[PDB]
Amino acid sequence: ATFEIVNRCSYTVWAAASKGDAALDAGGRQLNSGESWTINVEPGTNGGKIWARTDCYFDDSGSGICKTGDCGGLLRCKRFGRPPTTLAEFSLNQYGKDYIDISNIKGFNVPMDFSPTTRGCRGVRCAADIVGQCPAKLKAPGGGCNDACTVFQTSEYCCTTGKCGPTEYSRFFKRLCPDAFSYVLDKPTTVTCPGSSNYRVTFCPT
Ligand SMILES: [K+]
Ligand SMILES: [K+]
Ligand SMILES: [K+]
Ligand SMILES: [K+]
Repeated sequence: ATFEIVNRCSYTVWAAASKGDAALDAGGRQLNSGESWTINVEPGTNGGKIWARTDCYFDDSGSGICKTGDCGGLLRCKRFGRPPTTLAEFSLNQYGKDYIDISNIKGFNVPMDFSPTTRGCRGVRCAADIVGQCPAKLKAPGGGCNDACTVFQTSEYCCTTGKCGPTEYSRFFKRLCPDAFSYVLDKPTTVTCPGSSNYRVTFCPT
């Protein structure tokens, strides 16, 4: 499966792609404003994520830091990113279909559209100004809008028991972005696509 990753932001981002225990494709690349990067993701990939990182510095070797979504200081992510991170999430070729969503469960850093480039399902989008409207207690000094689990580390925000309800904080995310997961047990906003669909992730789509 191909994913075209497109940075429409006025600022540089460092795209990242991982399934948590490994890179997808090269795992990360710089995208200047306007640039497109196409990756190939193995069929059957389960629990993959794509995200943007902001304000990154890398050396020679591909090692450094980012202020949002840093993945163990690698340019080329092999692991998931440090919140806050708006997340494009996908599982491919799961009993005949693909499943995509956007999640704010790990907070929000960059607005995003995640859409098929092939037939037979809708895209999803979270492109509201969550960072600008972020509740004060969730603002990350580093940049972005943290989720409540990240900030407060409670069973209720993190849904540790698998028992949790929506919260004042999750409802903020949901209000701004109805079509993205706002907490672990949110009413799913997952879209079913044909197996082996292809996709475009667009940062700052509007
Ligand atoms: K169709
Ligand atoms: K869309
Ligand atoms: K709400
Ligand atoms: K779910």
